[PDB]
Amino acid sequence: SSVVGLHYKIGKKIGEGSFGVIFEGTNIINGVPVAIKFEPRKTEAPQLRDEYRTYKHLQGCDGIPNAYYFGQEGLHNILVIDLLGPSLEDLFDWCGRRFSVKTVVQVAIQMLTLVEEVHRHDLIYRDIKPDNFLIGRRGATDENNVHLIDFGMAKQYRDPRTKQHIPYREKKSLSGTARYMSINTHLGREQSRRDDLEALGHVFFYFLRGQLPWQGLKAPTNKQKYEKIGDKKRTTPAVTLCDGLPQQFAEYLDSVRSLPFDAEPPYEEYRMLLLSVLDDLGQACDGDMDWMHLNGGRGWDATINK
Ligand SMILES: [Cl-]
Repeated sequence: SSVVGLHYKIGKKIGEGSFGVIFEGTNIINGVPVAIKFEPRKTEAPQLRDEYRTYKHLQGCDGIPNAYYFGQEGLHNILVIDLLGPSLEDLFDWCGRRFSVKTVVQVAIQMLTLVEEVHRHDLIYRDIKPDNFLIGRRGATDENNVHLIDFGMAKQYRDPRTKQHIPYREKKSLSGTARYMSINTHLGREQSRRDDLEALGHVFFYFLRGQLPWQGLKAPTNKQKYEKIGDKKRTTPAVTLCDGLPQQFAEYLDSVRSLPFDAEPPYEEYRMLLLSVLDDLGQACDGDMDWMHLNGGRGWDATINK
């Protein structure tokens, strides 16, 4: 039968692999587009139901999609959420694998705002990467605004009522993708708010430079490869990353790398820091992004770009 969750008809597939399947969908009551996340029921990595709960806790926060339904159907588990646009990694590719300073600053402060609100709801993200930051859809009011999806690695870092930080521990298994993960994550340390921020600084340099100096490294195994990547992150000073770039980005990475384990980061201080880049270069934070000039001004095309 075409319809799951009583009201959500399944359309084209937009992703397959370990995430069971992800589909396009439409609400059969109002026609609004949704994304249908299927997950095999009896599997060794059950994660969807908690991702639905996380969306419900973060419900209403701007930039976080709504969760409309979760339940059992067949031998699959379904999460229906707002369908959104391409990831920042997609637009990165289409923009020639480089964002200009204006776009990076504007995108950064929205990522700082999203992650902040996540922290306000007592959770750390722990999977920061450009592939999990999506823009809206054509014609929508939030078309070129940054969103945050995929919360399967979100963990509670403080008690919601007492606001008391989790204990510091070590010797944990390496969590996330090695290109953006913080240095503390490489060393197997318990993550916190600071690590979500340090991973953003890595993403910011990845947008500005088009690559990171610890990409394309070789090693016999993945354990040794993750260590070589972690090794160059500590060998490479923030100023060398920021070569020919506004030093506020090096200043940002250094300041969040120095944050104590339980310290609350000065989010607005970081946003003002990156905003002062635009004042230094005589630019305005008006919302104009690089991808809004693709294809002659049209935007991004489904079969040329992707
Ligand atoms: Cl090994």
